[PDB]
Amino acid sequence: KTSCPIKINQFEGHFMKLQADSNYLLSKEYEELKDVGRNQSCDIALLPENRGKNRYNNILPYDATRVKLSNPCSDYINASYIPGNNFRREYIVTQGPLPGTKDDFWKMVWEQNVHNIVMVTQCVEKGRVKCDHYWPADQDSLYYGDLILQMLSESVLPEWTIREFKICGHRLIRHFHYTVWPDHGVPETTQSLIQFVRTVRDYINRSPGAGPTVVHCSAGVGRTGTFIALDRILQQLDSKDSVDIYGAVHDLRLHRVHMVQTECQYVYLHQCVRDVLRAR
Ligand SMILES: CCc1ccc(NS(=O)(=O)O)cc1
Ligand SMILES: [Cl-]
Repeated sequence: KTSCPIKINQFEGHFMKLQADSNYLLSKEYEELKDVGRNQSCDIALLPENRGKNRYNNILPYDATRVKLSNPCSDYINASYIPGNNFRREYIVTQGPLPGTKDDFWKMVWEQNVHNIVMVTQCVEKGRVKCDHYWPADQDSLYYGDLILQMLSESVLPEWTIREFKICGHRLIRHFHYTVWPDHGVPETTQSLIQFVRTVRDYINRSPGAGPTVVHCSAGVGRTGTFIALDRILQQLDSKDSVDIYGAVHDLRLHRVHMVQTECQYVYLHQCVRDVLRAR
């Protein structure tokens, strides 16, 4: 079972059924997803030479779907290709860059022709480090390996910040930083992330020639996976007679471990779809 498409006119009642008896059926469904993709190895990520390149020793890309750097395991980064609604390498998902891997991160961005980066963690959350600050921070410039990055602009809004960089190897990169998503949790409202996703999707659509969209949080699984699932399902709502949350999360899990990492995130995806449909 790899799919559970729900007619739009039936979604409200479907989600109610899932929610009944303290989420009995929802939990059952989410538990199934936890077995998806589990037959796959992560041998490369486990090589001694790569140990320092992983933020979490237990969050590693599958060998089958990892992103390779050009060029020993100088080819290694903790990142995975993820299909979307539209094509098979629609996203690259990655961990929050480390001080010692941010040059690798930018090399990947360059080599993969990335124009858009989505960041859904803060660098520090409740005093715990989640992500290195890996960009130049005030209209200035810094080297990252063989590349130079320069900030062109920064627009701060209450729930996200959008930055534009030039990268020289001069491509323009947009960086979409959602700043109000607690780790292992969900945003305070469906409205907030729905708007953020629609905004990013608008920019993606306006990015002719772009490679994959990079999406990351801290581990590159929970908040990242929820973002991608919501991006996919919102497109389904706009273009199709049905919506397949289970199928989206299934497909994510085939490609990287733990995608959509808590049950409350899975619930939140349903609440988002329910709220969009109520408004429509
Ligand atoms: C314990 C490793 C771990 C840390 C953080 C997360 N959440 S996140 O993927 O949303 O950053 C998931 C897993
Ligand atoms: Cl890799």
